[PDB]
Amino acid sequence: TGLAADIRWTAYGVPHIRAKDERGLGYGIGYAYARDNACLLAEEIVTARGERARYFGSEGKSSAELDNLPSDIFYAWLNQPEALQAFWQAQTPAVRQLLEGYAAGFNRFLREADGKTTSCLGQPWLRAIATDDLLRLTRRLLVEGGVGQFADALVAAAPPGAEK
Amino acid sequence: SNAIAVGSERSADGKGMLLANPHFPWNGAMRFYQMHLTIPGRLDVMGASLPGLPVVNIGFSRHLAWTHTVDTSSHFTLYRLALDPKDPRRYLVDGRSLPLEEKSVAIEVRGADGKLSRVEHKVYQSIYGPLVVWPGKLDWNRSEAYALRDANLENTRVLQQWYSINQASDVADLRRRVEALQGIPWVNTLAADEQGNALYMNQSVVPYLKPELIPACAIPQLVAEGLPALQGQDSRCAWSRDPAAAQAGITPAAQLPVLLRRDFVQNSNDSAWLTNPASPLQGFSPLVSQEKPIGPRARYALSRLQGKQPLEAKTLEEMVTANHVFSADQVLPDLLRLCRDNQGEKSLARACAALAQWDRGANLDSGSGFVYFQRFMQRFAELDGAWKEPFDAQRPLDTPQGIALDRPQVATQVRQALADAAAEVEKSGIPDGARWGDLQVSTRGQERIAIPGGDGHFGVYNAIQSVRKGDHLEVVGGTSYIQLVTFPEEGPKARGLLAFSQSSDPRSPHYRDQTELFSRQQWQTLPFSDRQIDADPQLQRLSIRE
Ligand SMILES: CCCCCCCC(=O)O
Repeated sequence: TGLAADIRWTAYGVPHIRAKDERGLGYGIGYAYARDNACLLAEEIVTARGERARYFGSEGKSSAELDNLPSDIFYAWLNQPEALQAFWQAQTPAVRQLLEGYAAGFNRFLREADGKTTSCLGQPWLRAIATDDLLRLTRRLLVEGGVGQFADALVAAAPPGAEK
Repeated sequence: SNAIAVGSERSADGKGMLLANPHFPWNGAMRFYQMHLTIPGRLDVMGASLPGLPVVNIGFSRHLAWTHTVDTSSHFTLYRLALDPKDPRRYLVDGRSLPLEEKSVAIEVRGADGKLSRVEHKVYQSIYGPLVVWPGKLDWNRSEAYALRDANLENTRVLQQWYSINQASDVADLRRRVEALQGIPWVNTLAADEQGNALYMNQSVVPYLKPELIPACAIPQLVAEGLPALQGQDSRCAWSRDPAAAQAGITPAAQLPVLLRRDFVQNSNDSAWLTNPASPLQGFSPLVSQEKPIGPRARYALSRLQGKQPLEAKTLEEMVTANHVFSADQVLPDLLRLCRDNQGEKSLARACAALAQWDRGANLDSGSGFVYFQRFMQRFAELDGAWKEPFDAQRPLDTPQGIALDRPQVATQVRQALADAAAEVEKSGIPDGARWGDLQVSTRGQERIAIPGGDGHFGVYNAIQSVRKGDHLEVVGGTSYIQLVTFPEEGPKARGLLAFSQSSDPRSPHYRDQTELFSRQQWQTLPFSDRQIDADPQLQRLSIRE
């Protein structure tokens, strides 16, 4: 609570969010974004939580074109609870407030959504989000310049057997 | 991605100007989204953000515009491990055998029957990070294995960094804010401000190794191929510590490239070196920036930017909307000569006619010459010593150039490459008279929209990456958020588009509206002031609380 935002949209659905603080600003951003892109964010959060195979089976791929099960192993490893906790503890109060607001605004849209702009209405993976989910997305972006480019290679790393 | 910042010495108005042309995915977790954020009195910034991140990534404010491009710096290092000769799950550091750590993760998998099964997977880790296997290149055998240390795993500053950038007043303030926090993971930053400063920074999170350590700590075979790789059996090859760095083991801000100018700076994903050739950036760590041949996009930009004439907004816009295939400048004159030398060869007739008629563009109406040229270039790239003038470090803007047709073996191989390219084009399903916009499209529901631009590897500034799907090339990435910002007295004047539109959802009214505009190359005002916003006849407003 204490979450409030004023949103204006100009041509082509560009939002202009005004708020008195970061929590309200995040609230407006999460709500406006969800109106346009709820399905996208839910799918990418499933990916960053390492839950693709749970919803979609091992036959599918992520939007990064990695197989679901290797992608899940990689993100389960990347986004372990200890790592998320340490990341959160290092965030400034302003950043924490932006993220808390964003999750609440996205979730507000989901509570009210009737399918007008949301094609995945009713899917089991379209779920309320948590600030931890936004940290999972942040960490996924962080490693795009490093270990994320070696995700398949990390999953493939197994010690030698008895071979010649 | 491309970026050009123009300063007071080259802009027509004597103030700053910025062209932002990031090349990013059209789908997924890196799909840009436009927004304007305001906390009255202390924050007012507009641009585009990435999914789930409540900050503007590329944007502008009252006196400043900035953008980013992917850099050539290393943001990780591989470590080659020497394994314990008695145990391949142990590795040696200074001759001492250490055990690998094991971290198991468990994943639920939905089966054929619809039920969940649990899969457990072991991730092996060294003191550097997890082990990685690239079959036939980075193996884990009984002698060696590779671990990967990613510098951004410890970068907890990334969100704070962009929130700070969003609050930056001018170029000097932006530089202070970035150098102070060092939270940028893997991009360059270019910016311009109202007073006419143009800034380039290669200020990101980069593993630090003191210069005296590099010759012995590098893996010679891998660094030769551009892979950051170090000797993991020697404790002296640990990332160096410097108290001035924001994070243990990263390069201090003072050692990373910065160029502040009043004429221009540019980057198209090459190193810092030729950001502005009047002041080359040299002498950095090989992990940071190297003097390598520049790509055709940077060569194109420098060809348009060098000289003394003022640059207007329209000039920068037209660098994007021209869809000029700059790589054709390097080879098409000699290709046409080869064509004339082989008049009456049936295997070359259609290709040579298509190439001669071609506008050297990737416009919607560009002829099939572009397709012949692309298939030829993919084959030319595999030829040995076919350049008439190879890369010359003393002439990096104009080399390589031309085909060495005077060399018989090259002439034979080039002609064969063109015959082979022609055979491939003619095999595929291309109706005669069809144009580039007939082939390259973005699907929107049951419909398609023709998309101008072409691959950045062919020197098209408006870079578009596509993949074959059925009868068409489907756009998957490239030009995304465009912003062109100038600074007239009344407030920032910004123009651009989000090529793939605000919404990824087919149901949305904003699923293809800007994509129709992008097809027609009709950029629009990005409204920022209350006056601009209130003038929009489509204006809607909602206030929400809980
Ligand atoms: C940390 C993400 C920064 C992304 C900005 C865009 C860079 C580019 O256009 O290549």
